[PDB]
Amino acid sequence: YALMVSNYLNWMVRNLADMEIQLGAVKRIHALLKTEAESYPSLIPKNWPDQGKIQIQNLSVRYDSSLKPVLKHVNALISPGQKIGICGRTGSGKSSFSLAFFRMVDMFEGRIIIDGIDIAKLPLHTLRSRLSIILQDPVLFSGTIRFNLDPEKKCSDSTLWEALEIAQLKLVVKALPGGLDAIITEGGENFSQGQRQLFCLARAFVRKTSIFIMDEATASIDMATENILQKVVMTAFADRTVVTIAHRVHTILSADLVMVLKRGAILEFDKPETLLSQKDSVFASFVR
Amino acid sequence: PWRACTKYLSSAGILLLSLLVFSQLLKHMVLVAIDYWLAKWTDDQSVYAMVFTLLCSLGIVLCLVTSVTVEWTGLKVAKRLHRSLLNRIILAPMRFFETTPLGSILNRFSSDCNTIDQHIPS
Repeated sequence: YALMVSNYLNWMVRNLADMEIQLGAVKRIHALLKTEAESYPSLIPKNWPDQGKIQIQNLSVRYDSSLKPVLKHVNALISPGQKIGICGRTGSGKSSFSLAFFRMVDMFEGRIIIDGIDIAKLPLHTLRSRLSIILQDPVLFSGTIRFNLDPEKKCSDSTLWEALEIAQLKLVVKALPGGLDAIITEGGENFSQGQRQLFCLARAFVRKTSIFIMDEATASIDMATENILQKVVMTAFADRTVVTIAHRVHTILSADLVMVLKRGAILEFDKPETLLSQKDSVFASFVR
Repeated sequence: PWRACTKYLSSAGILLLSLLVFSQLLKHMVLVAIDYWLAKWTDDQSVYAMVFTLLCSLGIVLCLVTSVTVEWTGLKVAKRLHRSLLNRIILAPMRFFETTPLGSILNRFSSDCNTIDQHIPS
């Protein structure tokens, strides 16, 4: 035993050095395990109303806890079934406005209300199954077309075919092997940018949330295709009030209620043709 | 890194941890026992041979026990830790994802979970 104690000793110290380094991995896994979590039923049994009338009273938002605010004294109201737009330059607060509309920013003050309901007693699973969104960055995760349109796989094949026909995508889907079952990859070169935006619109259609938020569906899209896309999105959305945000002149001109985003606050205007000529085409017309 | 060891062993449970520690200690005790029974053997030779065979069988059984136990504990801790990590990052806010680099959050699942799966048990 004393003869071979040495092998044990050096093998043990080698294994201890090999153990601390590998245990650091578990240490940092447990360190990342302790990240903060979002705290995710009287208005729940009542189905969400199609009336898009909403009201935001004295709204302010800050990204980090105790930092510079993003909005300052934001008050607005949106009538049912009325198309609304929001303009402003970069960093004005439109993306932060959409994020505060979906309870994303965790330092918001004021009272946001969507048909008498707020985020004080509703979990996330209920707060997100009520409104749709089409972000500026479209993505098509891997899988089939039935997995890209409806990952929940709750809608029927007729519903998916109808959503593809409304989104001007049924003809290019019928030209794929199998039908609604083509093997798509993450992004790649399987569908064009217009086709990706059309898939996003089809997702919004199958959502059936009755409240749509269009967050810059125009960027990275050719004008010859973006015009037809906006025309199709306007012809398909006659109800289920949509709140758009973009830097295009025609997109902001087509919206009825528009809120010019100032440096720290917002200034709303109900009639588009009224504010597009009341400021003598200085802050609402040439800017848009 | 003693807190990492504490968190790893606690994710196993008291049952598997106690079984592992008991199996290791008793296996090494049976090892020294057979090596000492050798010395008492040297100088009723049938009785000595029979007890030596019994203790060697006990030793191989105890060693098989301790090996299967350490591997089962490794698998269970891997499963528990991976599930808890995935669920605790699903519940994370968006400001966390904006501030934290995507590379780090992917690397915790890419390399360190592989480490806990393959290298930590052995």
